[PDB]
Amino acid sequence: MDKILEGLVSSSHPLPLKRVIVRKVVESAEHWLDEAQCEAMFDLTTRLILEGQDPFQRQVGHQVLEAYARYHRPEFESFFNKTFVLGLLHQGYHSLDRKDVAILDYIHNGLKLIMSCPSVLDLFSLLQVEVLRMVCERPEPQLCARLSDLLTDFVQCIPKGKLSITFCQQLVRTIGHFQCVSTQERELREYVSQVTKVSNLLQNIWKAEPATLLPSLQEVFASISSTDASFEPSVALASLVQHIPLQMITVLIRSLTTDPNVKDASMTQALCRMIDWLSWPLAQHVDTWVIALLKGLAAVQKFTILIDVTLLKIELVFNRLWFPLVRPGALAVLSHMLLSFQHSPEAFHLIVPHVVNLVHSFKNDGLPSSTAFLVQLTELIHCMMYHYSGFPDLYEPILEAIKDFPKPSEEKIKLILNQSAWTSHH
Ligand SMILES: [Cl-]
Repeated sequence: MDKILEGLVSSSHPLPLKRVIVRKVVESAEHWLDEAQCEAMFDLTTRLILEGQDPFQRQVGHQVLEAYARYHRPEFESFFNKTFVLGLLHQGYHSLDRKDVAILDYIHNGLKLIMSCPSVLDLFSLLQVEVLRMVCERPEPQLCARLSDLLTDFVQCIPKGKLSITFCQQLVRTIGHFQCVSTQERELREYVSQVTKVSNLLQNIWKAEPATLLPSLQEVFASISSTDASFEPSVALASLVQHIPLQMITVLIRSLTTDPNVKDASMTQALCRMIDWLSWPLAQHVDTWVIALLKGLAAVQKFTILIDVTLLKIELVFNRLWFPLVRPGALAVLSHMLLSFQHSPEAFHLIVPHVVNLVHSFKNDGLPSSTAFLVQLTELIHCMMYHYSGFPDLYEPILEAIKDFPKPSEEKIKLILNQSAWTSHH
Protein backbone atom coordinates (compact mmCIF):
# COMPACT_ATOMS: atom_id res chain seq x y z
CA MET A 1 0.00 0.00 0.00
CA ASP A 2 2.91 2.40 0.31
CA LYS A 3 3.34 2.51 -3.49
CA ILE A 4 -0.37 3.18 -3.88
CA LEU A 5 -0.35 6.01 -1.29
CA GLU A 6 2.75 7.48 -2.96
CA GLY A 7 1.13 7.46 -6.40
CA LEU A 8 -2.05 8.97 -5.05
CA VAL A 9 -0.53 11.98 -3.25
CA SER A 10 1.43 13.02 -6.33
CA SER A 11 -1.71 12.59 -8.50
CA SER A 12 -4.30 15.15 -9.59
CA HIS A 13 -7.38 13.06 -8.77
CA PRO A 14 -10.34 14.88 -7.22
CA LEU A 15 -10.16 15.42 -3.51
CA PRO A 16 -13.06 13.05 -2.52
CA LEU A 17 -11.37 10.24 -4.45
CA LYS A 18 -8.02 10.96 -2.77
CA ARG A 19 -9.79 10.73 0.54
CA VAL A 20 -11.55 7.45 -0.11
CA ILE A 21 -8.25 5.96 -1.21
CA VAL A 22 -6.47 7.32 1.89
CA ARG A 23 -9.26 5.75 3.98
CA LYS A 24 -8.48 2.38 2.41
CA VAL A 25 -4.74 2.89 3.07
CA VAL A 26 -5.56 3.71 6.73
CA GLU A 27 -7.71 0.55 6.99
CA SER A 28 -4.80 -1.48 5.51
CA ALA A 29 -2.99 -1.04 8.86
CA GLU A 30 -5.39 -3.44 10.53
CA HIS A 31 -3.79 -6.50 8.91
CA TRP A 32 -0.79 -8.65 9.55
CA LEU A 33 2.17 -6.95 7.88
CA ASP A 34 5.77 -8.01 7.80
CA GLU A 35 8.66 -5.82 8.92
CA ALA A 36 9.55 -4.60 5.42
CA GLN A 37 5.95 -3.54 4.77
CA CYS A 38 5.79 -1.64 8.06
CA GLU A 39 9.12 0.09 7.56
CA ALA A 40 8.21 1.11 3.99
CA MET A 41 5.00 2.79 5.26
CA PHE A 42 6.83 4.48 8.12
CA ASP A 43 9.43 5.85 5.66
CA LEU A 44 6.79 7.18 3.28
CA THR A 45 4.53 8.68 5.93
CA THR A 46 7.47 10.36 7.62
CA ARG A 47 8.45 11.90 4.24
CA LEU A 48 4.89 13.20 3.77
CA ILE A 49 4.77 14.68 7.25
CA LEU A 50 8.13 16.46 7.07
CA GLU A 51 8.28 17.24 3.35
CA GLY A 52 4.62 17.20 2.32
CA GLN A 53 4.14 20.02 -0.21
CA ASP A 54 0.75 21.05 1.14
CA PRO A 55 -1.39 20.69 4.26
CA PHE A 56 -3.32 17.80 2.73
CA GLN A 57 -0.18 15.72 2.09
CA ARG A 58 1.14 16.30 5.62
CA GLN A 59 -2.25 15.49 7.09
CA VAL A 60 -2.44 12.21 5.13
CA GLY A 61 1.08 11.35 6.41
CA HIS A 62 -0.10 11.95 9.99
CA GLN A 63 -3.27 9.85 9.56
CA VAL A 64 -1.55 6.90 7.97
CA LEU A 65 1.40 6.96 10.39
CA GLU A 66 -0.94 7.03 13.40
CA ALA A 67 -2.85 4.02 12.12
CA TYR A 68 0.27 2.04 11.22
CA ALA A 69 2.01 2.87 14.51
CA ARG A 70 -1.15 1.93 16.46
CA TYR A 71 -1.53 -1.47 14.81
CA HIS A 72 2.20 -2.16 14.50
CA ARG A 73 3.67 -0.65 17.60
CA PRO A 74 6.83 -2.81 17.88
CA GLU A 75 7.78 -1.96 14.29
CA PHE A 76 7.24 1.70 14.98
CA GLU A 77 9.40 1.33 18.10
CA SER A 78 12.24 -0.08 15.89
CA PHE A 79 11.83 2.69 13.38
CA PHE A 80 11.59 5.63 15.83
CA ASN A 81 14.82 4.67 17.57
CA LYS A 82 17.50 6.65 19.42
CA THR A 83 19.84 6.83 16.42
CA PHE A 84 17.05 8.10 14.14
CA VAL A 85 15.93 10.72 16.66
CA LEU A 86 19.48 11.90 17.29
CA GLY A 87 20.03 12.04 13.54
CA LEU A 88 16.99 14.27 13.11
CA LEU A 89 18.25 16.66 15.77
CA HIS A 90 21.80 16.87 14.44
CA GLN A 91 21.38 16.55 10.70
CA GLY A 92 17.78 17.43 10.03
CA TYR A 93 15.93 15.48 7.31
CA HIS A 94 16.21 15.66 3.52
CA SER A 95 15.75 19.38 2.69
CA LEU A 96 14.91 20.34 6.30
CA ASP A 97 17.63 21.71 8.56
CA ARG A 98 17.90 20.42 12.12
CA LYS A 99 16.34 23.65 13.51
CA ASP A 100 13.09 23.22 11.55
CA VAL A 101 9.99 23.29 13.77
CA ALA A 102 8.48 20.39 11.75
CA ILE A 103 11.29 18.16 13.03
CA LEU A 104 10.68 18.88 16.68
CA ASP A 105 6.94 18.50 16.02
CA TYR A 106 7.48 15.04 14.46
CA ILE A 107 9.60 14.01 17.49
CA HIS A 108 6.86 15.14 19.89
CA ASN A 109 4.28 13.21 17.85
CA GLY A 110 6.56 10.16 17.82
CA LEU A 111 6.99 10.22 21.60
CA LYS A 112 3.18 10.02 21.94
CA LEU A 113 3.22 7.00 19.65
CA ILE A 114 5.99 5.15 21.54
CA MET A 115 5.19 6.32 25.05
CA SER A 116 3.92 2.82 25.99
CA CYS A 117 7.13 1.17 24.68
CA PRO A 118 10.22 0.25 26.66
CA SER A 119 12.51 2.25 24.34
CA VAL A 120 10.84 5.46 25.55
CA LEU A 121 12.97 5.56 28.72
CA ASP A 122 16.24 5.85 26.84
CA LEU A 123 14.63 8.40 24.51
CA PHE A 124 13.75 10.53 27.50
CA SER A 125 17.30 10.29 28.79
CA LEU A 126 18.65 11.17 25.37
CA LEU A 127 16.26 14.08 25.10
CA GLN A 128 17.20 15.56 28.50
CA VAL A 129 20.71 16.01 27.11
CA GLU A 130 19.62 17.27 23.69
CA VAL A 131 17.06 19.81 24.96
CA LEU A 132 19.67 21.42 27.25
CA ARG A 133 21.99 21.66 24.23
CA MET A 134 19.14 23.14 22.16
CA VAL A 135 18.41 25.97 24.62
CA CYS A 136 22.15 26.75 24.99
CA GLU A 137 22.15 27.32 21.22
CA ARG A 138 19.70 30.29 21.44
CA PRO A 139 16.82 28.94 19.38
CA GLU A 140 14.29 31.16 17.66
CA PRO A 141 10.94 31.70 19.39
CA GLN A 142 8.90 29.40 17.14
CA LEU A 143 11.21 26.42 17.79
CA CYS A 144 11.40 27.25 21.48
CA ALA A 145 7.57 27.31 21.68
CA ARG A 146 7.37 23.86 20.09
CA LEU A 147 10.00 22.66 22.52
CA SER A 148 7.78 24.03 25.27
CA ASP A 149 4.73 22.05 24.04
CA LEU A 150 6.88 18.94 23.97
CA LEU A 151 8.28 19.39 27.47
CA THR A 152 4.85 20.25 28.85
CA ASP A 153 3.59 16.88 27.52
CA PHE A 154 6.70 14.95 28.46
CA VAL A 155 8.25 16.29 31.64
CA GLN A 156 10.66 13.38 31.67
CA CYS A 157 12.53 15.21 28.88
CA ILE A 158 13.29 18.19 31.14
CA PRO A 159 16.81 18.09 32.56
CA LYS A 160 16.76 17.04 36.21
CA GLY A 161 18.57 17.83 39.48
CA LYS A 162 21.29 20.48 39.20
CA LEU A 163 20.79 20.58 35.43
CA SER A 164 17.22 21.78 35.91
CA ILE A 165 18.70 25.09 37.18
CA THR A 166 21.18 25.27 34.34
CA PHE A 167 18.28 24.63 31.96
CA CYS A 168 16.24 27.49 33.42
CA GLN A 169 19.19 29.89 33.30
CA GLN A 170 19.94 29.03 29.72
CA LEU A 171 16.26 29.37 28.86
CA VAL A 172 16.23 32.87 30.39
CA ARG A 173 19.32 33.78 28.31
CA THR A 174 17.56 32.34 25.28
CA ILE A 175 14.45 34.42 25.87
CA GLY A 176 16.71 37.47 26.11
CA HIS A 177 17.76 36.89 22.49
CA PHE A 178 14.23 36.59 21.10
CA GLN A 179 13.30 39.03 18.34
CA CYS A 180 10.81 39.26 15.50
CA VAL A 181 12.28 40.91 12.35
CA SER A 182 8.89 40.81 10.60
CA THR A 183 6.70 43.92 10.80
CA GLN A 184 3.59 42.12 9.48
CA GLU A 185 0.99 42.14 12.22
CA ARG A 186 0.16 38.40 11.88
CA GLU A 187 3.80 37.43 12.53
CA LEU A 188 3.87 39.71 15.54
CA ARG A 189 0.78 38.13 17.15
CA GLU A 190 2.43 34.75 16.54
CA TYR A 191 5.69 35.93 18.10
CA VAL A 192 3.93 37.01 21.27
CA SER A 193 1.99 33.75 21.53
CA GLN A 194 5.22 31.80 21.00
CA VAL A 195 6.99 33.74 23.73
CA THR A 196 3.99 33.23 26.02
CA LYS A 197 4.32 29.44 25.62
CA VAL A 198 8.00 29.50 26.52
CA SER A 199 7.29 31.68 29.53
CA ASN A 200 4.46 29.37 30.63
CA LEU A 201 6.84 26.40 30.54
CA LEU A 202 9.31 28.20 32.72
CA GLN A 203 6.61 29.31 35.23
CA ASN A 204 5.54 25.67 35.42
CA ILE A 205 9.07 24.58 36.11
CA TRP A 206 9.25 27.16 38.94
CA LYS A 207 6.12 25.66 40.52
CA ALA A 208 7.37 22.06 40.19
CA GLU A 209 10.95 22.79 41.33
CA PRO A 210 10.99 25.97 43.48
CA ALA A 211 14.80 25.99 43.59
CA THR A 212 14.81 27.06 39.93
CA LEU A 213 12.91 30.29 40.61
CA LEU A 214 15.56 32.41 42.33
CA PRO A 215 18.41 31.49 39.95
CA SER A 216 16.08 32.21 37.01
CA LEU A 217 15.20 35.66 38.28
CA GLN A 218 18.85 36.38 39.00
CA GLU A 219 19.56 35.63 35.37
CA VAL A 220 16.83 38.08 34.31
CA PHE A 221 18.56 40.69 36.46
CA ALA A 222 22.00 39.93 35.00
CA SER A 223 20.53 40.39 31.51
CA ILE A 224 18.76 43.68 32.12
CA SER A 225 21.61 45.17 34.13
CA SER A 226 24.21 44.31 31.45
CA THR A 227 26.43 47.15 30.23
CA ASP A 228 27.74 45.08 27.29
CA ALA A 229 27.36 47.61 24.43
CA SER A 230 27.06 44.91 21.74
CA PHE A 231 23.93 43.27 23.25
CA GLU A 232 20.42 44.55 23.92
CA PRO A 233 18.22 42.04 25.79
CA SER A 234 14.79 41.43 24.28
CA VAL A 235 11.69 42.95 25.88
CA ALA A 236 10.35 39.41 25.67
CA LEU A 237 11.84 39.00 29.18
CA ALA A 238 8.77 40.97 30.34
CA SER A 239 6.68 37.86 29.68
CA LEU A 240 8.37 36.23 32.70
CA VAL A 241 7.71 38.82 35.30
CA GLN A 242 3.98 39.10 35.34
CA HIS A 243 3.31 36.63 38.17
CA ILE A 244 6.28 36.95 40.54
CA PRO A 245 5.38 37.30 44.21
CA LEU A 246 5.84 40.81 45.59
CA GLN A 247 8.25 39.78 48.32
CA MET A 248 10.56 38.35 45.66
CA ILE A 249 10.55 41.59 43.70
CA THR A 250 11.56 43.34 46.92
CA VAL A 251 14.56 41.06 47.48
CA LEU A 252 15.78 41.56 43.92
CA ILE A 253 15.36 45.34 43.81
CA ARG A 254 16.96 45.67 47.25
CA SER A 255 20.02 43.64 46.17
CA LEU A 256 20.33 45.51 42.87
CA THR A 257 20.22 48.95 44.58
CA THR A 258 22.20 48.35 47.87
CA ASP A 259 24.89 45.79 46.91
CA PRO A 260 28.13 47.80 47.18
CA ASN A 261 29.60 46.03 44.15
CA VAL A 262 26.88 47.14 41.70
CA LYS A 263 28.01 49.99 39.44
CA ASP A 264 25.77 53.02 38.71
CA ALA A 265 25.88 52.08 35.01
CA SER A 266 24.33 48.67 35.73
CA MET A 267 21.48 50.24 37.69
CA THR A 268 20.83 52.75 34.91
CA GLN A 269 20.63 49.87 32.44
CA ALA A 270 18.30 47.82 34.66
CA LEU A 271 15.98 50.77 34.93
CA CYS A 272 16.07 51.52 31.17
CA ARG A 273 15.40 47.88 30.33
CA MET A 274 12.52 47.59 32.82
CA ILE A 275 10.86 50.68 31.47
CA ASP A 276 11.16 49.14 27.97
CA TRP A 277 9.22 46.14 29.30
CA LEU A 278 6.20 48.44 29.09
CA SER A 279 6.55 47.89 25.30
CA TRP A 280 5.66 44.18 25.69
CA PRO A 281 2.10 43.66 24.42
CA LEU A 282 1.06 41.90 27.65
CA ALA A 283 2.81 44.32 30.06
CA GLN A 284 0.00 44.55 32.62
CA HIS A 285 2.14 44.54 35.86
CA VAL A 286 5.47 45.96 34.67
CA ASP A 287 4.69 49.14 36.59
CA THR A 288 5.09 47.18 39.85
CA TRP A 289 8.71 46.52 38.93
CA VAL A 290 9.52 49.95 37.48
CA ILE A 291 8.05 51.87 40.44
CA ALA A 292 9.79 49.59 42.98
CA LEU A 293 13.07 50.41 41.25
CA LEU A 294 12.33 54.13 41.01
CA LYS A 295 11.69 54.13 44.75
CA GLY A 296 14.62 51.85 45.49
CA LEU A 297 16.94 54.24 43.63
CA ALA A 298 15.63 57.36 45.40
CA ALA A 299 16.29 55.68 48.78
CA VAL A 300 19.99 55.35 47.97
CA GLN A 301 19.92 58.85 46.45
CA LYS A 302 20.64 57.91 42.84
CA PHE A 303 18.89 61.07 41.72
CA THR A 304 20.95 61.73 38.59
CA ILE A 305 20.11 58.28 37.29
CA LEU A 306 16.41 58.96 38.01
CA ILE A 307 16.51 62.33 36.37
CA ASP A 308 18.52 61.26 33.31
CA VAL A 309 16.50 58.09 32.70
CA THR A 310 13.24 60.02 33.06
CA LEU A 311 14.33 62.51 30.41
CA LEU A 312 15.36 59.57 28.22
CA LYS A 313 12.22 57.52 28.64
CA ILE A 314 9.27 59.70 29.56
CA GLU A 315 8.04 60.09 25.96
CA LEU A 316 7.99 56.31 25.56
CA VAL A 317 6.06 55.94 28.80
CA PHE A 318 3.52 58.57 27.79
CA ASN A 319 3.01 56.90 24.39
CA ARG A 320 2.18 53.59 26.11
CA LEU A 321 -1.05 55.21 27.26
CA TRP A 322 -2.40 54.47 23.76
CA PHE A 323 -2.37 50.71 24.56
CA PRO A 324 -5.35 49.93 26.81
CA LEU A 325 -3.90 46.88 28.66
CA VAL A 326 -0.68 48.67 29.68
CA ARG A 327 -2.29 52.09 30.17
CA PRO A 328 -3.00 51.92 33.93
CA GLY A 329 0.62 50.80 34.55
CA ALA A 330 2.05 53.41 32.17
CA LEU A 331 0.00 56.09 33.96
CA ALA A 332 1.31 54.97 37.35
CA VAL A 333 4.89 55.23 36.04
CA LEU A 334 4.27 58.58 34.32
CA SER A 335 2.64 59.95 37.41
CA HIS A 336 5.53 58.95 39.68
CA MET A 337 8.07 60.45 37.24
CA LEU A 338 6.28 63.74 36.74
CA LEU A 339 5.44 64.32 40.38
CA SER A 340 9.00 63.45 41.50
CA PHE A 341 10.72 65.61 38.79
CA GLN A 342 10.06 68.96 40.45
CA HIS A 343 13.14 71.13 39.63
CA SER A 344 12.55 71.77 35.90
CA PRO A 345 9.75 71.70 33.36
CA GLU A 346 11.86 69.76 30.88
CA ALA A 347 10.28 66.28 31.44
CA PHE A 348 6.74 67.62 31.46
CA HIS A 349 7.44 69.73 28.35
CA LEU A 350 8.57 66.61 26.50
CA ILE A 351 5.06 65.20 26.87
CA VAL A 352 3.10 68.37 26.37
CA PRO A 353 2.99 68.06 22.56
CA HIS A 354 1.28 64.63 22.82
CA VAL A 355 -1.49 65.49 25.29
CA VAL A 356 -4.18 66.99 23.03
CA ASN A 357 -4.13 64.15 20.54
CA LEU A 358 -4.46 61.54 23.29
CA VAL A 359 -7.23 63.41 25.05
CA HIS A 360 -9.11 64.14 21.86
CA SER A 361 -8.87 60.48 20.87
CA PHE A 362 -10.35 59.07 24.08
CA LYS A 363 -12.86 61.62 25.35
CA ASN A 364 -15.66 60.76 22.87
CA ASP A 365 -14.93 57.07 22.29
CA GLY A 366 -18.08 56.11 24.24
CA LEU A 367 -16.12 54.17 26.89
CA PRO A 368 -16.63 54.97 30.56
CA SER A 369 -13.22 53.41 31.26
CA SER A 370 -11.69 56.05 28.88
CA THR A 371 -13.51 58.84 30.72
CA ALA A 372 -12.27 57.64 34.17
CA PHE A 373 -8.73 57.40 32.76
CA LEU A 374 -8.98 60.98 31.50
CA VAL A 375 -10.19 62.22 34.89
CA GLN A 376 -6.89 60.87 36.32
CA LEU A 377 -4.70 62.17 33.49
CA THR A 378 -6.23 65.66 33.53
CA GLU A 379 -5.73 65.86 37.29
CA LEU A 380 -2.04 65.07 36.79
CA ILE A 381 -1.75 67.52 33.92
CA HIS A 382 -3.36 70.31 36.02
CA CYS A 383 -0.84 69.70 38.78
CA MET A 384 2.06 69.99 36.35
CA MET A 385 0.75 73.19 34.74
CA TYR A 386 0.35 74.73 38.17
CA HIS A 387 3.77 73.63 39.35
CA TYR A 388 5.36 74.76 36.04
CA SER A 389 3.23 77.88 35.48
CA GLY A 390 4.14 80.78 33.18
CA PHE A 391 3.84 79.09 29.76
CA PRO A 392 0.34 80.32 28.70
CA ASP A 393 0.78 79.80 24.92
CA LEU A 394 2.18 76.29 25.42
CA TYR A 395 -0.68 75.34 27.79
CA GLU A 396 -3.69 76.95 26.03
CA PRO A 397 -4.49 74.13 23.63
CA ILE A 398 -4.24 71.61 26.50
CA LEU A 399 -6.55 73.69 28.71
CA GLU A 400 -9.05 73.79 25.81
CA ALA A 401 -8.86 70.05 25.25
CA ILE A 402 -9.41 69.26 28.95
CA LYS A 403 -12.00 72.01 29.79
CA ASP A 404 -14.80 69.49 30.34
CA PHE A 405 -12.89 67.48 32.97
CA PRO A 406 -12.64 68.13 36.71
CA LYS A 407 -9.99 70.58 37.79
CA PRO A 408 -8.53 69.89 41.19
CA SER A 409 -8.64 72.70 43.78
CA GLU A 410 -5.45 74.72 44.30
CA GLU A 411 -5.35 73.34 47.83
CA LYS A 412 -5.53 69.77 46.54
CA ILE A 413 -2.84 70.47 43.88
CA LYS A 414 -0.39 71.81 46.49
CA LEU A 415 -0.81 68.69 48.63
CA ILE A 416 -0.32 66.40 45.61
CA LEU A 417 2.87 68.32 44.82
CA ASN A 418 4.22 67.68 48.34
CA GLN A 419 5.35 64.29 46.97
CA SER A 420 9.09 63.62 47.63
CA ALA A 421 11.11 65.31 44.88
CA TRP A 422 14.28 63.93 43.40
CA THR A 423 17.12 66.15 44.60
CA SER A 424 18.67 67.91 41.56
CA HIS A 425 22.46 68.56 41.43
CA HIS A 426 23.42 65.52 43.54
CL1 LIG B 1 0.66 79.17 32.58
